[PDB]
Amino acid sequence: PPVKESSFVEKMKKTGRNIIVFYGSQTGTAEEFANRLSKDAHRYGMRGMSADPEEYDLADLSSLPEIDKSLVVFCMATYGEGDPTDNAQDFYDWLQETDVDLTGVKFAVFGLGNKTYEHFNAMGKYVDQRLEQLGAQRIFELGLGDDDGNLEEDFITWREQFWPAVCEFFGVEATESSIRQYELVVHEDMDVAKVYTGEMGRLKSYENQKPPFDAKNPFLAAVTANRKLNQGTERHLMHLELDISDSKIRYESGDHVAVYPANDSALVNQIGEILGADLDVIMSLNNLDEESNKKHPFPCPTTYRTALTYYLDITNPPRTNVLYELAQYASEPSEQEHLHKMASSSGEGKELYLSWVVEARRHILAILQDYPSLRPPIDHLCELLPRLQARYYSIASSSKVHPNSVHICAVAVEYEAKSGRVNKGVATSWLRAKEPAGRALVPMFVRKSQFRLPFKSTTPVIMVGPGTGIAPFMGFIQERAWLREQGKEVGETLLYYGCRRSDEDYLYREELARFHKDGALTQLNVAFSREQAHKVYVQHLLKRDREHLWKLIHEGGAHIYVCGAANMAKDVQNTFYDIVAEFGPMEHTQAVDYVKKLMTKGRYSLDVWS
Ligand SMILES: Cc1cc2nc3c(=O)[nH]c(=O)nc-3n(C[C@H](O)[C@H](O)[C@H](O)COP(=O)(O)OP(=O)(O)OC[C@H]3O[C@@H](n4cnc5c(N)ncnc54)[C@H](O)[C@@H]3O)c2cc1C
Ligand SMILES: Cc1cc2nc3c(=O)[nH]c(=O)nc-3n(C[C@H](O)[C@H](O)[C@H](O)COP(=O)(O)O)c2cc1C
Ligand SMILES: Nc1ncnc2c1ncn2[C@@H]1O[C@H](CO)[C@@H](O)[C@H]1OP(=O)(O)O
Repeated sequence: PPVKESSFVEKMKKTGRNIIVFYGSQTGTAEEFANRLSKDAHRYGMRGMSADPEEYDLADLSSLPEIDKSLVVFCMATYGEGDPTDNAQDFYDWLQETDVDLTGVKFAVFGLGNKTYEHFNAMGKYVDQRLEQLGAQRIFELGLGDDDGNLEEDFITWREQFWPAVCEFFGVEATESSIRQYELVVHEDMDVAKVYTGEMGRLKSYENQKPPFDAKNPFLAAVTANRKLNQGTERHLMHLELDISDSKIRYESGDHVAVYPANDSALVNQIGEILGADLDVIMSLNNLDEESNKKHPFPCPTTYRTALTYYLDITNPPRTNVLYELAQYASEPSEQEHLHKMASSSGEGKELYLSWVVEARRHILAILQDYPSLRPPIDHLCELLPRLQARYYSIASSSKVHPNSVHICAVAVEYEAKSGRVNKGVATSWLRAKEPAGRALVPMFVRKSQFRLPFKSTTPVIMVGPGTGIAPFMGFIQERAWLREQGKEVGETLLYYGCRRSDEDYLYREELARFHKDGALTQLNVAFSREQAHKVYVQHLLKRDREHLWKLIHEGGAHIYVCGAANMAKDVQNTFYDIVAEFGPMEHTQAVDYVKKLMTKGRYSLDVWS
């Protein structure tokens, strides 16, 4: 519970703003859109601002009508089980319990979601419906951006109709030109001590480690083990062990660990080199809006090298607004036109953006090379690029067995992009290079989750996790094996695992063998998808054991667990539908419902990513 800021409406009256855009973001996307809509206001004769709903008290909404033509927009993303982002929790809870009258309040909502999840854009739908219930009036249709297809285009399309509608309603009109959020200040005699070198929180935070640790103050865990898990060479699957000794950090199997990686130093040098810039200049980007709490786009003062290395996203396909602001720096007319046309909501521009940038997975350097006429000043490129995000990983260990260590199970990302070059995953390439024992350190923190073992050690457990999904279950199994070692009475523990071949990527083959032999694993059912002509998937095994699984489900009150990358989860879900439908019996419909009831009742947990 942080100390809230004073009334945002009052802050709006002072700074002469009529529109405010809050963001429910966790990975930074929502925030990105919020900031974009906020600036937009200016091109329509209005002034706006974006804000973190956590730092404010949304009850002040009822005072928004005090401002003429005032308007409020919410860019909210959803997380696991249609839940709000951590930073939208206060607002969510408030909407639930409040009875405040929002008469005269004009609002609009854009939801960031992903059609593959159960509760698609639940947060958005809820905010949009709740505000109308409290008596506020919708000024524009609810937006349903789908990250499965292309969220960016969903935002453009929505946005392209949003502003005209706002103008129409408030009787305003168009006016643009390039505007910078920050101002460059080159520091010359800057004492080193006052220069950020990659820390996230306070100056020298990574060196002077003082608890508690978290996203703002990550703990640098030393890598004590980094081994290759797969036997073959098709891909690289590694096992890392981070030592959290004296971190006073607690965790449970099923939780996630987040890490702050470093971009590929050569990729960084090249961006600098090709821009003809000196990545070693010490500078600061100071907000030209002396009112905003966001003093800088990222920790300052610091160097461009450090910025591009630890604070900036330099590998993900740039969004239309970035390519739009950059077109101004392409001396070649044709290249300026393409970059400029990227933000179209249809036609050749949209197509070009979709295939040549997105489908092509062209990162910022690639575009600079494939458009040699584009040479933006380094300082402006840093204001435009998004913030490098922490990457999450399901802890592959139990604290009951490994309280001072956090395990990670991951497959290094490296692929051939249609863009012509070989793209490398940021966090994984970085993790792969971490050699134990010059102490390989990894800035990280733990995030609690709702993917947990059952409370009663007797409850049956069904773990479905193909490929790397086997990650959280390695901790589950250790812990369960541990419960049997501690004389506790443990119910059946079944693992439904999958890989291509037992001689290629059969993860933890030995360990898993140990547990089965010692009885920790009641069943070790493994589906090798490529050892025969047809695919043998984990769900094929669930179908095979329908009779038994049903007995554990319907009578043993067993808990179902699904992990993996993200199509797979759906298949597994339908298999459970058909299992229940045949053994109930019952229609497909009452089956889907049965399995759905199990999810709400906490007996079917999901942990799928990307
Ligand atoms: C909750 C949660 C738990 C997770 N748990 C784990 C885990 O336990 N183990 C694990 O291995 N991962 C896990 N992840 C995934 C992890 O967070 C990262 O997404 C993954 O490690 C890749 O990150 P990176 O920085 O290495 O690569 P990035 O730089 O993040 O690149 C990732 C992007 O590469 C692109 N890409 C990948 N392959 C291709 C391709 N061949 N063609 C075109 N584009 C492609 C995709 O857009 C993908 O999003 C989890 C994710 C979440 C959210
Ligand atoms: C762990 C996790 C859980 C998610 N759960 C949901 C969900 O329940 N419903 C949904 O529509 N989208 C879900 N998504 C997708 C996000 O809503 C979507 O990627 C959004 O663009 C993220 O925005 P942000 O970067 O601003 O947080 C999830 C993503 C992750 C990583
Ligand atoms: N739809 C699906 N359902 C269950 N497993 C799947 C799946 N699609 C792929 N897999 C398997 O997930 C495992 C880890 O990536 C691999 O064995 C992969 O098999 P495949 O690669 O031969 O299709």
